[PDB]
Parts: sequence; C-alpha cells; structure tokens
Amino acid sequence: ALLGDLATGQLTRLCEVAGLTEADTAAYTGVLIESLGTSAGRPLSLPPPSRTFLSDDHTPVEFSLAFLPGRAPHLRVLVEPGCSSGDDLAENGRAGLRAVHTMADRWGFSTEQLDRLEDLFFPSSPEGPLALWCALELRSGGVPGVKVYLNPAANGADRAAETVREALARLGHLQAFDALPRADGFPFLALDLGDWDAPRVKIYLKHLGMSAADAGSLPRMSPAPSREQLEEFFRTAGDLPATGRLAGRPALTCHSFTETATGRPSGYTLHVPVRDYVRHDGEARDRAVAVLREHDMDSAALDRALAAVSPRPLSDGVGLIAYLALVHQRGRPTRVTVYVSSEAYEVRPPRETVP
Ligand SMILES: N[C@@H](Cc1c[nH]c2ccccc12)C(=O)O
Ligand SMILES: CC(C)=CCSP(=O)(O)OP(=O)(O)O
Repeated sequence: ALLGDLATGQLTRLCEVAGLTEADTAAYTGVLIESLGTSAGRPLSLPPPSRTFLSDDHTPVEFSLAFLPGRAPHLRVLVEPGCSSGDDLAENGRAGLRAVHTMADRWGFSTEQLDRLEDLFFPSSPEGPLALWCALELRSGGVPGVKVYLNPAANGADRAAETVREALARLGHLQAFDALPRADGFPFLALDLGDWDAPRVKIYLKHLGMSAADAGSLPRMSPAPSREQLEEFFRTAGDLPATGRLAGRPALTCHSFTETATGRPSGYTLHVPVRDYVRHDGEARDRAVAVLREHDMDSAALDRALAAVSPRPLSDGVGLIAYLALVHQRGRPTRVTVYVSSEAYEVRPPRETVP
C-alpha cells in the first residue's frame, strides 16, 4: 500500500535475479527508501508526489538490467530524489542535490564535476522537464555506482545547446561538443560520480524519425561500432522490416566522453522507446528477448525480472518495458540494457494497433 513498500518489494525481488546477497539487498532497499524521502511513506491511493518525467505514470522510480553474455544482469535503479518537493522545479532540484551530496559524503567521493556545473543546471527559475535524477548501480558490496542526470533545457529549450557546450567546456572536454552528431534536441546530460574505471560525461541527443541506417551512422566514438548490428537491433526493437522510421516517441543516442585527448567519444548507446511501438508488453518482451538471444545474453533472467516487478500478464498493458538499449563502450563488451517500469500508479492499456 505505500510507495516505498511497492518499490522496495520490487527492488528486493530484482536483487534476487541479479544474484545480490541478502546483505547487499538490505543495504540497497535502505538507500532506495532514503532516496524517496517522505514519499516513501505515501499511500499509493494518493496521486504521485510529482508529475515526474522519469516514468510515464510519474512513479519516481524505474529499474534497469544490463546484460552481458555468461553472467547475471547487473541491476540499476533510477530515482527522482527530490520528488517529495513536488512540481516546483527549484525545490525539487535543491532536494535532489542534497540527496546526492549526502551519498557522496557517505561513500567518500567528490562532487567537484557536478559542483562546477551547478549554476548552469540549477538556475533560480528553472524550466522542465526535470531538475535532477539519480541512478544507482547496485554493485556487490553495498557501495553503489552513482550517476546524476541533469536538464540541458533548465535555462530554456532555446539555450540547451549553449548549456551543453558550456558544461563540456567547464569539464575540460573542449572538443567534445563539435564531435557530436547533429540532433533534434539535447534532453539529458549525465555524470558518473564516484568509483569508476573511466567515469563518463554522457550527452543524450534526440533524433526524430530515425531509420535503421541512421542508427548505425550516428556513432562518433572510436572505434565505430558495427553498423549491421545496430541496424538489426533497431529493426528488431521497432519491428521494422528489411521508408521505416520511428516517428512516435523518438529514439535517443548517448555519446560518452571519458578522456580529453582524442576529442572523440568513447561510447555510443542507442535507446529505442519500445513502449511506443508495441500493442502490449508481450510484444516488447518478445523483442527484448530476441535482442538478448542475438547477443548471447541470458533472456530467461529478463523473464524472471519482469515477474519480479509485476504480477500482471504482459499482454494486459503496455509500458512495463520502457526502453531497449544497445551499448558500446571502448574496450568493453557490447551490452544490452532493458529499462523496466515500476507501474506504481498506472498500467497503460494495450493497443489494438500501432499506426
Ligand atoms: N521517461 C523519460 C526518461 C527516461 C527514463 N528511462 C530512460 C531510459 C532511456 C532514455 C530515457 C529514459 C523518457 O522517456 O525519455
Ligand atoms: C535515465 C536516462 C535519461 C537514460 C538511461 S541511459 P543509463 O544512465 O542507464 O546508461 P548506462 O547504463 O549508465 O550506460
């Protein structure tokens, strides 16, 4: 009945799929409740605490599973830690920053990169659609990896490009902005905080009407990923035959920068919002397991994860599987990520057709 109790039940069942110990599970359920603030105790019969863009039903939680061949998926959870402040973006941002800085203190990492950007991303009268989200990578040992997501449009959508250009300059990535491919918008900037082999600055780009061929040409990273693999992923995720475009909710690309010498990204991820291109989650699950099997990943663990989040039949709604992503990063194996919704407030109805 309370938001924190649904969310921590779902997290608990997901930690089991990910193979985390009881100790680490208990740790991370605590962290999730702390991240929700007063909203953790909010009855689910009341409206969401904010009209957050984090999920379609405004649950301020979303999970994701990152798959590699030969092992269990890695589990991650995305939260709006200022959600208890509601829809006032300045107050929601201030509360979210306070949560991240509490995490940084607790786990002993620096926020200097974030702090350098604060005035760009947290102006006095910010514009939507978000102020601050946080994702936690739920690593064995109970000390998570921390990622923060900021709004390039905070100073107005017309200033998003300028804001991203300035952020990249402040972080020392003076060639990165001009390395990005063209796009239709800059919806997010994200930072890896804390202990990472190579922490990334991540720039997210929106592409309206992307085709399969476009999905394989948009990488800017060195070395370039396989075009054929990207095209096939896009076709499978959108159910496009071998014209065909994703002209509803747009596909996004993410370009990651981890070192400043090359001037080039070290990563590219293609994100397909599959929820807008299926009749129901049985179709989205079928597409997700097709991608997983193509890349020699553990699709039965996805099936277990879906049942961990929700007991409903997959065909009784749409939006449980929010996004599918194919992830390339320099010197790392290709990874597939599935983003799974909490559906604490609504189950969107199934569709008779997808036009
Ligand atoms: N729900 C938002 C943000 C979001 C949540 N999970 C995501 C995964 C990938 C990309 C964006 C997102 C959107 O649809 O854009
Ligand atoms: C939450 C949003 C905006 C995007 C999801 S991309 P991500 O941060 O999950 O990507 P990684 O798994 O960190 O590469």
